[PDB]
Amino acid sequence: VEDYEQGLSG
Amino acid sequence: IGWRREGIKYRRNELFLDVLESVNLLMSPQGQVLSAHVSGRVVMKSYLSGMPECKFGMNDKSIAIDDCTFHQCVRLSERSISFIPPDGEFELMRYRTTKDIILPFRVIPLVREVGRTKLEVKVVIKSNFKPSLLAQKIEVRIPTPLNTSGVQVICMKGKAKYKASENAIVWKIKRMAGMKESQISAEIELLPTNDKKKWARPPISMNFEVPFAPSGLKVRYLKVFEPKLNYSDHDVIKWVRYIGRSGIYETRC
Repeated sequence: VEDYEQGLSG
Repeated sequence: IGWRREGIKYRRNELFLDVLESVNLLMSPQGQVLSAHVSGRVVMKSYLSGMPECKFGMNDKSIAIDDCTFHQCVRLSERSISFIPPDGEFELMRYRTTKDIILPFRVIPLVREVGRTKLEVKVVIKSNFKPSLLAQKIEVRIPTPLNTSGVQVICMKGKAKYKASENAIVWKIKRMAGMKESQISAEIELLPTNDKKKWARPPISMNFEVPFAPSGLKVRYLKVFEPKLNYSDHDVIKWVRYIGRSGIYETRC
């Protein structure tokens, strides 16, 4: 629940 | 710009965005939502070279924000958001939401009286979100009456204890995936009691964390432009995480 995801989507 | 100095340089131009929402619910015994809101903030951690001009975009069309203050550095008006951020960690915006909230869990309580001596309780929880996402740190808290001699519980997932000092059964589950069901049963053994006063039944409440904004908010882009220096948007390494946690999240029965 607190992992960074790379890049932004939509 | 008194919030950001001028000689700032980093080999690795990188930013981190946190969307931190707390989701609040009061639900009737027969499933009507009595009250629901989300409070949120976006925190930004930026290690960006120069004095960059970022544009923050999200799906505010596709969700409905009922108000929100911004950080000093925000340039006020899709009327999207503009700023030169402070270096390091700061709060970009703070917001509230009431419409169209994803209620990540549904609590379904069932209660049966057995003469004067026992309560039979069953409590079912349903996760309402993509199967690929796990909720974690789940507690369901079930209040028991003051005249409780003792409690037996069964549950397949998690651990549950009767906590007599707090008059609650507490059930904890480390993780749980979207679109599932779990249940707990309890036999609550009653002492005799002043017949007159009825049990003033506090709600069942929950704690959880989920990896999405329950408001439905998503970050679409954060664009970096610093036009003196010889990095551009696509050199910046960009990260988001969402942390949606329960606030007051109660289901009556």
